[PDB]
Amino acid sequence: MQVNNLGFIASILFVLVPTVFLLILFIQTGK
Amino acid sequence: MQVNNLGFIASILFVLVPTVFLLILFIQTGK
Amino acid sequence: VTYPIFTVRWLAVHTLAVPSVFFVGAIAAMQFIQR
Amino acid sequence: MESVAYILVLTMALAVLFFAIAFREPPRIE
Amino acid sequence: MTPSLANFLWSLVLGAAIVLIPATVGLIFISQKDKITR
Amino acid sequence: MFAEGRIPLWVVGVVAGIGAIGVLGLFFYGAYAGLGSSM
Amino acid sequence: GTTGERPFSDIVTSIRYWVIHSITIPMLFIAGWLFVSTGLAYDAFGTPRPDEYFTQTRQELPILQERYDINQEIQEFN
Amino acid sequence: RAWLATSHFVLGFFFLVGHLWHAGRARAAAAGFEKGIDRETEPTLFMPDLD
Amino acid sequence: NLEPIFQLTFLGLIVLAGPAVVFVLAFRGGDL
Amino acid sequence: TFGHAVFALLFFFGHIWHGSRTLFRDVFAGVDPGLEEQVEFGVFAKVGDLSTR
Amino acid sequence: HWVFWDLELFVDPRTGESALDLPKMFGIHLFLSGLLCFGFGAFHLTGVWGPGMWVSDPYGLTGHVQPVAPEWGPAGFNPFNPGGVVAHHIAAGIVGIIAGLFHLTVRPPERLYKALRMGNIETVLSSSIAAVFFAAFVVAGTMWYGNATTPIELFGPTRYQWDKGYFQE
Amino acid sequence: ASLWEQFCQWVTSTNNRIYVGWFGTLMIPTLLTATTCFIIAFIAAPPVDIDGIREPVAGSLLYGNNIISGAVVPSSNAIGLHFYPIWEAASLDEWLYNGGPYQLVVFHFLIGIFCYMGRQWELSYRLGMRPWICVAYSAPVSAATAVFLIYPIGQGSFSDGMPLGISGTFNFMIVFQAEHNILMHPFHMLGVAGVFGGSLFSAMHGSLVTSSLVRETTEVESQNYGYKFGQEEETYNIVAAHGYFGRLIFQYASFNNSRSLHFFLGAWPVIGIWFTAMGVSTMAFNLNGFNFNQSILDSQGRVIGTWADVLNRANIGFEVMHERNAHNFPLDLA
Amino acid sequence: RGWFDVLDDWLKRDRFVFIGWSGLLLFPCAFMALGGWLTGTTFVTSWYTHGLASSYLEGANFLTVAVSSPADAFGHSLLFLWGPEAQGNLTRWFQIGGLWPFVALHGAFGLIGFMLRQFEISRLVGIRPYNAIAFSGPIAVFVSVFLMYPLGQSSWFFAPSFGVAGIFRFILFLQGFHNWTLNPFHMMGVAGILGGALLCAIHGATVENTLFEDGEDSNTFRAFEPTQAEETYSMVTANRFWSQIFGIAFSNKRWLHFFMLFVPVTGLWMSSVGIVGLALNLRAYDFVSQELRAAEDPEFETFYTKNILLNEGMRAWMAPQDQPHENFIFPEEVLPRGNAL
Amino acid sequence: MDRNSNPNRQPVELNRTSLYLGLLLVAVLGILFSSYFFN
Amino acid sequence: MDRNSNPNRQPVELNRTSLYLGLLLVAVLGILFSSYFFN
Amino acid sequence: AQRTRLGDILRPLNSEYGKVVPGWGTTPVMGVFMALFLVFLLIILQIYNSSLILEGFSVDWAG
Ligand code: CLA
Ligand code: CLA
Ligand SMILES: CCCCCCCCCCCCCCCC(=O)OC[C@H](CO[C@@H]1O[C@H](CS(=O)(=O)O)[C@@H](O)[C@H](O)[C@H]1O)OC(=O)CCCCCCCCCCCCCCC
Ligand SMILES: CCCCCCCCCCCCCCCC(=O)OC[C@H](COP(=O)(O)OC[C@@H](O)CO)OC(=O)CCCCCCCCCCCCCCC
Ligand SMILES: CC1=C(/C=C/C(C)=C/C=C/C(C)=C/C=C/C=C(C)/C=C/C=C(C)/C=C/C2=C(C)CCCC2(C)C)C(C)(C)CCC1
Ligand SMILES: CC1=C(/C=C/C(C)=C\C=C/C(C)=C/C=C/C=C(C)/C=C/C=C(C)\C=C\C2=C(C)CCCC2(C)C)C(C)(C)CCC1
Ligand SMILES: CCCCCCCCCCCCO[C@@H]1O[C@H](CO)[C@@H](O[C@H]2O[C@H](CO)[C@@H](O)[C@H](O)[C@H]2O)[C@H](O)[C@H]1O
Ligand SMILES: [Cl-]
Ligand SMILES: [Cl-]
Ligand SMILES: [Fe+2]
Repeated sequence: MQVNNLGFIASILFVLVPTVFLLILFIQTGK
Repeated sequence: MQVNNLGFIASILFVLVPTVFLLILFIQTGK
Repeated sequence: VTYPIFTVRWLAVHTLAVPSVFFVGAIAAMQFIQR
Repeated sequence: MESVAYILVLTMALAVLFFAIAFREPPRIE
Repeated sequence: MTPSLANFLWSLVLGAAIVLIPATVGLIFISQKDKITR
Repeated sequence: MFAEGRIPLWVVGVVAGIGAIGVLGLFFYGAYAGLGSSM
Repeated sequence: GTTGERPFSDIVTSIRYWVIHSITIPMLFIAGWLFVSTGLAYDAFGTPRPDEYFTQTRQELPILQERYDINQEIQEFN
Repeated sequence: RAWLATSHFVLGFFFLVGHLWHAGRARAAAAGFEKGIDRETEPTLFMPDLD
Repeated sequence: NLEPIFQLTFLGLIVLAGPAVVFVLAFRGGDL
Repeated sequence: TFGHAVFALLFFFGHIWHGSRTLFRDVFAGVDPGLEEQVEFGVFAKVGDLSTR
Repeated sequence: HWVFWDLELFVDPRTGESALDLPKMFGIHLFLSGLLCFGFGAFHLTGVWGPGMWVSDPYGLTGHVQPVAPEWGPAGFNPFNPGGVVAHHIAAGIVGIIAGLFHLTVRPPERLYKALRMGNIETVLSSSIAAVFFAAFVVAGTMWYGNATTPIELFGPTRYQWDKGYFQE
Repeated sequence: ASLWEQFCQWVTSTNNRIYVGWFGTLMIPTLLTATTCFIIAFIAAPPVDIDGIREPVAGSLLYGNNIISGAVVPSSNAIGLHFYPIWEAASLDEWLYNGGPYQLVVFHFLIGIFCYMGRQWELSYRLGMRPWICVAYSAPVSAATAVFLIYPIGQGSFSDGMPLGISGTFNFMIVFQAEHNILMHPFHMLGVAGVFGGSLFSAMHGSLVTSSLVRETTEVESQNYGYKFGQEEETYNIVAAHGYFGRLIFQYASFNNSRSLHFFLGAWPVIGIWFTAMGVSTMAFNLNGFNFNQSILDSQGRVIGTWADVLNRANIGFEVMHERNAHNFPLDLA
Repeated sequence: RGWFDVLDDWLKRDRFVFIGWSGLLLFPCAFMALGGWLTGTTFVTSWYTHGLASSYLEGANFLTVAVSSPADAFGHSLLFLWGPEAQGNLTRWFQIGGLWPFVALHGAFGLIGFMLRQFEISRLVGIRPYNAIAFSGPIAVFVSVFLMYPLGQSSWFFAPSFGVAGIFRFILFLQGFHNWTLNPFHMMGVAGILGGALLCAIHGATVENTLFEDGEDSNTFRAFEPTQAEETYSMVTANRFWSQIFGIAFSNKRWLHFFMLFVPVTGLWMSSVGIVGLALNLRAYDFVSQELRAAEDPEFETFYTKNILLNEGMRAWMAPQDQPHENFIFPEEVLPRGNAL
Repeated sequence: MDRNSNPNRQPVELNRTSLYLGLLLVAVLGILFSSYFFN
Repeated sequence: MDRNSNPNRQPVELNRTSLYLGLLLVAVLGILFSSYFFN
Repeated sequence: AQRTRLGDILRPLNSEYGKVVPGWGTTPVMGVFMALFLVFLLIILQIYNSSLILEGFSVDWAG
């Protein structure tokens, strides 16, 4: 399939950026 | 230029994954 | 005992009920219009 | 190759479910 | 002065006269008749 | 009736409900007669 | 818990309410009736009667197309 | 056929609902908690925590 | 005709019959 | 047009949220642990006003 | 400003904690905005000292940047007249300068100060957000319907030009 | 004591992290079977000849679908209502081509959800609760059964069951409207009231409780930490919420009894969903929504249109295009 | 006592219907909107704007009456009674669809007034204003659908008509022309609404089935007292039940009720964002990759492409009647249709 | 000028439940929007 | 079986200098390898 | 409370915190200007809307 060439990078970042935001906040909690 | 189609995603992840590893560890330090 | 007759509530009641009954009479009359 | 991206996001959601169930914060009465 | 201009100014005047300041007059009058006792 | 000077509230309720049922029946009847009846 | 006004059950179980309303309510009902049955509603709201949707010269839908002169347009539609 | 089938499917479902209602209530009443949890002997309070 | 008229007369008598029973029991003091 | 219509719509909620936080700052962490009779119907001639009845 | 956050300018000298005089700041910033608005209208847009603005023919064929004179009549309220934009900025800048001067000098009524929580910066945030979404609706509408500030040579034609066959006609 | 008694004590144990129960002994296998097959088929199933005209429809991600377009495709119209287990196919490839995965998944899913409802009752009994959460759950179960079982039965084919996919759901809905005018069906109107009102009442109840929270925290920490799990004290002021709401509308329209309020919250969406499930189940027998096409005639006898006629135009447009190669004869009866 | 404070006292009196300062905006505007809608659906036709009968006077019923949108020829004219179109002629104003902007505008200001009323009453009784914040959701929906969508389109004509079948028409129109079901923002709205209904049902049932035994009657409703300090149901038992049934459960009552607010409100807001998109025809109409593959590969069929075909059929068959001002003439032979049907 | 510790600084917290909720939200948003990102 | 707290668990630390060093290393590795990743 | 030269210069601008005029002050004047602004907004909206047609121009790209 001829999909949008930015699809994979957009999807990966759309997930990864908030994932790492949450991960940081969770892990540092209690500091 | 006709570059490797995985170049951008590989570069972004190569930087971003260790960046977020370091960021997590630094931010939670002192917990 | 011996409450006021007319009130803001009386007006809110009638503002709705009175045109409602008029409209219902109109729609009832509509029921017998022939084409 | 977009199939890989769909499978990845679906797997992430399911893994989150498993951890949220198995490794939840216990409700504690105190 | 066009017909639409005249009607716009009439709309201002009739909105005030019909809604804004019979309502203000009535509100003031009733608030000053039925007054809360402290 | 059972008490003088007032109507029982249930008598009023029955009468008003009968009137409401009647207006609804008239509207449903009108769905089959006159305008809007497909005939 | 009463804000001051007479309870509704009290009012609508009273004789006087019914002496007033056994007249007022039917009067409004039949006024609305007459409003319809005299044809006044058609003229007041401009709603077509069953014989005026089309005329002997306009057999199609009278769709307005004019941006400002709708009175003339409507009168020519009849 | 349409009238009969539709009406009887609807009645069958609502009687399944009624069965669920009454079976659950009959069980709870036989075991004596159809009126709510007794505060003194709330069963969950004597139960070990899940995790 | 008269079929709706006769129908409505039967319907109204029936409609009254039940509430009439209840009202008579309430007014004359029968058990309810 | 799309971006700005959507942003304006969301900024309406922002306005409502921050206006409410401004006007209700005193109860942001919750209502007073008293608050029994002031809200009771018919006791006061003016809703909230304790000096009225 | 992050590092050197604790400036004595920010602290109420009467008591000793940080305090902003929001009505006075409003007067200042409003006076400044009025100055800038007037200057933009009078010098930039007119070409008195500045380039002017993009103007074009009704069919988007000869658009170019030129000085624009203000239009002081009713035609200044025609959204497709650029002279209206120039006149707006001149007049609204003068109005803003005058309003800023008033707000630099007259303190709020005590009624208003309490009702609008004028000691609470969040009240400014609330009213600013309101003004901002008002402006955003306005700019989206003038972009969608077209006007002097949204010429078709720069942003393309509108949907209404196709609807009515404007260019076809 | 006995091995069987020990097993019984284990299955009915309230100490298991996930309650199993006797209904669970059916729920768990069937639900796992449906889930495993669903995941495998959604990812990798080959195309299915849903309409029975040798026009296979690609449902899986590997055959070019995205998440929105992917689906487990209903079994072939050639199968109709016939039981099509794996062992009735000459080959797995045949079973897949005719849409066997849909039947496997659907049958196991339906068994599982009925057992889920039974299990809800069972656990409430083991915990000494009242028994009627499962009654509320019978509303979604009824709707699911209508769309996956009852409608195909009335229509005579599992090919007409709702597809197991997003776009497939939309296709189901559009065709359903074209054939039954579900929008003009009062039971669907009641379902809409159920869901709109349920969301309204959810928002209202949540907002009134949140508004009347008792101050137990500071402006820095989340007000949620004001509630401690297992306290009897009420965390909000219901009398203040009643004061507010009875002044918002009027006094006698506001609940002050939390029990009646929560009964109403339960009952409204549940009843609405029951009604819309029954609507779908009866349109399964082609008792359709209201038809007011050409209800209004002028005096001469010409039809005057209403919004119902415009809706019918849309329905016809949907109808003439749906399953564009499947119909040989002028009336869409089957 | 200044006259302002005397007025404030009178407006804020404890009476059957609280008025407040917000009532000054709410009640006249709500009355105008409601009476306008009732008047239009009872007496007013859409013959000249839509070529449709839309009132009880013409034989329509509850399902088929509407205050229909105005004629497309007026663009986005506000259609004041005194405006250049009706020019003060009430009958003409009715005939051109002036009731639609009348109802829409008075309803928008009545909605504003109602949310102001929520704020005012919350302030007076001393609670947090989360009811107004929740009501912002319906406001977003009304603004986006009844104002923003038609303002993006050619005219008010394409706004939803205030009627049951008119709304259904709007719904089907959005499917056929915009493919609104495919829109991710509508999808989030659907999730919010269905989740809100779910939360409503499950919370009500959970509470009703974890009640404490606080009375002796089989009727458990009379074992509550609004002034009672203690919880009327067992949060602990509820949490254990749902943890063992579903795997997870609420343990914080405050979070539960906030979530019940958050879900449907967030859904309404997201769907409003989607409608703003549709106002500019910025649709999620197609998946280009599948379109291209189908255009090249005549064996590639998904449910997505089937839905596209349905939309094509709906547009071609409905447009001539739904847009009578356009004078669309589609000869029978150009209408798309499947075999034998 | 001197560098004084700012006394307005406060810890931030995200509990484990909030983590799971946010991670699920992000995952389901990704599921939803990836198809459109690919188009 | 019971769930006992594991007493072998220890905090992990990355000081600010280590953060800067690692971030620079990652950035310079990216600078180095991006051209080859693109080829 | 670190002092700076610019801070000292600006200090009289940030010194009148909380000072108000007792009572209603200029609120009537404000209200009249609000009414005028609302009228102005209605005028320009109705012009843009083509519900207020003046002599001398057309709301059109040709002006
Ligand atoms: C199995 C029951 C059943 C079935 C299949 C039928 C079928 C039929 N009836 Mg009939 N009838 C019934 C029971 C039934 N009836 C009963 C109990 C009465 C006494 C009132 C009647 C009296 C009656 C008369 C006078 C007439 C008929 C007529 C007809 C025919 C026309 C149907 C129609 O248009 O109605 C319209 C459909 C509706 C009005 C919708 C009804 C929907 C109900 C309210 C559903 C309730 C939902 C649910 C159960 C609510 C409870 C759930 C709760 C938990 C919330 C049709 C063949 C007509 C006929 O053609 O005569 C020859 C006719 O004139 N019937
Ligand atoms: C102004 C906007 C508006 C209004 C007033 C309505 C109103 C209605 N809709 Mg609609 N709808 C709308 C916009 C609107 N809709 C939009 C934008 C969409 C998406 C395009 C829809 C899609 C839709 C569908 C698919 C359906 C409806 C339906 C309905 C009816 C049931 C409503 C319901 O229970 O939900 C929940 C609300 C509550 C549970 C609270 C009760 C609300 C009532 C109506 C308030 C009335 C109070 C009282 C009578 C007022 C008098 C004052 C009193 C003092 C006497 C109702 C008349 C259903 C229908 O058509 O029924 C025939 C239906 O099937 N709507
Ligand atoms: C359909 C619904 C319509 C809703 C209508 C609502 C009813 C009216 C609400 C009015 C709300 C605004 C009033 C605020 C009170 C106030 O500011 O001070 C109250 C003042 C102070 O007086 C005196 O002043 C004294 C001293 S002091 O200055 O106030 O401190 C003080 O002691 C004393 O109390 C006082 O009497 O009293 C007045 O006499 C001033 C009236 C000014 C009101 C604003 C008018 C603007 C609206 C006109 C619009 C048309 C303009 C032209 C457009 C072309
Ligand atoms: C039969 C047993 C097996 C269960 C398998 C089914 C999985 C269901 C488990 C729930 C998942 C946890 C998600 C919330 C993460 C979590 O752990 O939440 C835990 C949370 C507990 O809340 P508390 O009251 O303890 O929290 C209060 C404070 O901590 C505030 O943070 O529960 C909720 O918030 C309920 C609302 C969300 C309900 C979410 C349901 C979503 C359904 C699944 C959607 C994804 C499907 C995508 C498929 C690709
Ligand atoms: C238009 C307009 C206006 C306004 C008006 C108004 C405001 C009015 C009104 C009105 C109204 C306000 C009306 C009403 C109504 C009503 C109705 C039409 C009703 C009904 C009903 C029914 C039918 C019900 C039924 C039922 C049911 C179903 C349930 C149970 C039983 C019962 C019976 C209850 C004016 C003049 C200003 C100006 C011009 C424009
Ligand atoms: C619910 C409700 C209500 C209402 C009610 C109503 C409105 C009604 C009713 C009712 C009615 C209105 C009734 C009735 C009845 C009747 C009956 C039950 C009868 C009978 C009988 C019979 C059995 C008959 C027989 C016969 C035959 C068989 C033939 C020959 C002759 C005769 C006729 C004898 C109230 C408000 C109160 C309360 C709340 C809600
Ligand atoms: C809260 C705000 C409420 C806003 C709404 C309030 C109601 C507004 C009603 C305003 C109606 C304006 O109505 C307008 O009145 C004017 C003045 O009489 C009429 O004008 C008529 O009489 C005037 C003078 O007698 C003549 O100059 C004119 O040629 C003739 O048409 C218009 O034909 C009518 O369109
Ligand atoms: Cl199809
Ligand atoms: Cl066939
Ligand atoms: Fe609750």
